Amino acid sequence: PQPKVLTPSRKDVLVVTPWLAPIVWEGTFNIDILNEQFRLQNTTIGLTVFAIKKYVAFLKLFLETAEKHFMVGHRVHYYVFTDQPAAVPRVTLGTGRQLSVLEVMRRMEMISDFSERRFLSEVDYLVCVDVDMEFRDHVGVEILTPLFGTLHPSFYGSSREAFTYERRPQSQAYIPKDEGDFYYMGAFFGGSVQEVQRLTRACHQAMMVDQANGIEAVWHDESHLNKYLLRHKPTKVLSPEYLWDQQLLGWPAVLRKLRFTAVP
Amino acid sequence: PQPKVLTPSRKDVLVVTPWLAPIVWEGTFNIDILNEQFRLQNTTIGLTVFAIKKYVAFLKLFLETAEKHFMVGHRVHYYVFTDQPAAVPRVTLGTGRQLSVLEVMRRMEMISDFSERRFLSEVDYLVCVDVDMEFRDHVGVEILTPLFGTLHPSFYGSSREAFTYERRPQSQAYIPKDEGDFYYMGAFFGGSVQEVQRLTRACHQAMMVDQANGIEAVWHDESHLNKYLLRHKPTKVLSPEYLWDQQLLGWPAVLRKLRFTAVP
Ligand SMILES: O=c1ccn([C@@H]2O[C@H](COP(=O)(O)OP(=O)(O)O)[C@@H](O)[C@H]2O)c(=O)[nH]1
Ligand SMILES: O=c1ccn([C@@H]2O[C@H](COP(=O)(O)OP(=O)(O)O)[C@@H](O)[C@H]2O)c(=O)[nH]1
Repeated sequence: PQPKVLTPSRKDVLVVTPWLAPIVWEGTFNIDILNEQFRLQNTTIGLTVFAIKKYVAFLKLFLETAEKHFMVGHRVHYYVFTDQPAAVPRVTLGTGRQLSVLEVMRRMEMISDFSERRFLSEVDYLVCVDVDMEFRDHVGVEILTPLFGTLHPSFYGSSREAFTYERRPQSQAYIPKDEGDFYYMGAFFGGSVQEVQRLTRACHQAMMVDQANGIEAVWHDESHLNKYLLRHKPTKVLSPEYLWDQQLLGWPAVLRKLRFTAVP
Repeated sequence: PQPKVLTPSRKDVLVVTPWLAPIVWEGTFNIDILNEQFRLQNTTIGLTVFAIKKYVAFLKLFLETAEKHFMVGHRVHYYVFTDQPAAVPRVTLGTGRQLSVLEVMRRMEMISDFSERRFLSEVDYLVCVDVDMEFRDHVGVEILTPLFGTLHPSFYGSSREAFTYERRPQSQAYIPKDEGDFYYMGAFFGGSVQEVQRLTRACHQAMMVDQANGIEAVWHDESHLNKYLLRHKPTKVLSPEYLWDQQLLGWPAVLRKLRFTAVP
């Protein structure tokens, strides 16, 4: 179809940030056009996931649903970080899709180390998510951009003084009470390999300083992620369609699709 | 202020294309944030303008108004292409701003040649406009992106079969009747130096082929510009606030600012 300049793509939600980064909601994008632009570059997407201790139990559904909904038609490489390589279930993968097992403050440190490895040279973007989740609907190249965060589903409706940023000024994650654009969740972020290198390195180095000063930020790496994305603004922001909990929050009308949701 | 996820930045216009490029309207951007991000990189903007024959008469107002409204606070280098160097008026410039005179199918060919010169090595973005115009209001770094076009003020409300694309299939500028996103005007386009190299080279090479085949596209380089931007989609699109004619079109309510307008 033809975009119509005089008709809003959505009349109920903000679809662009004040720094002109798209906020990704159903009805904002034509997936056919995006798929073509990304296929033209033979894009490869790395997906990182941690499954430590009892969390290995979530991988089977996480992977099977990824195969149905995540970047289908594109090249995908899953990187599973685990303390149990033998517990990784053997999930059949579509063509162009691969999985590697990496045996293991941790997430940022580890992604930062892995992100700098030469075997990542084929990969174009990295997407970093929680494992206690399942895909229910399309998650595709509409998310891909140099740097993106995701709105925490519990705060997208909130004002900034209510955001659980780190408020102690001795913490590297410190954000003053009248500062802040959005509250991003540490459960889904990513960007090009270079931007994810920069982000995870910055968060890891900041946390190290906090540790050397006897402070642990209130929400741990998520606090440092919010500090980083305040100072280095994401080039796309994912709407809560991309990170949801239907048991705790239902299915409000503003969410036309629930794409990637908590497992009960 | 704080962006509010549940409140549209505009309820009367489309603010993002179906490929997630921002469409730049007043109320979509916080200029303070954009100015800071661009100052952090010490951005230099080149502005190209042609003033041939009687058109040299428009430079004095074009330049004086540019100095009031165009990229103020950033580094700017005007490139005036003229058959009359002595007719270039001597306009006083703000700090960080410079002007060069270049003595002269033409616009694309010439920008393409100039855009590949090494003396452009300081410049980060190129903006290419008509000279029979004046700035009335802010035109700033909100436009800057790898590739942008501007909606032709006469067609932003139209359907695509009404767009004056080149319709003969022997022309390189050929666009089929059920294809097309927008009709862009050849009076205001730009992007990073590299994307403007690519665009002007493509349009110039396409026109050369049309000439070698005894065809002139209906709207000349604007036809080839539309063909190029159909196949290589702009990363921002400027709303008609950025290219207007108040004598012919008035001041409709959807235009909250008239930034860059035709001289009567
Ligand atoms: O014992 C654990 C605790 C956490 N995690 C990983 O760290 C993420 C964050 O924990 P939860 O998912 O427990 O955190 P929120 O994402 O903080 O609910 C999980 O998704 C897993 O990917 C893990 O693998 N094993
Ligand atoms: O004799 C001419 C004709 C055109 N132009 C340049 O080419 C642009 C396009 O012409 P007009 O402005 O006459 O074209 P539209 O932009 O086609 O009205 C002008 O803005 C000038 O920048 C010029 O300098 N001298």
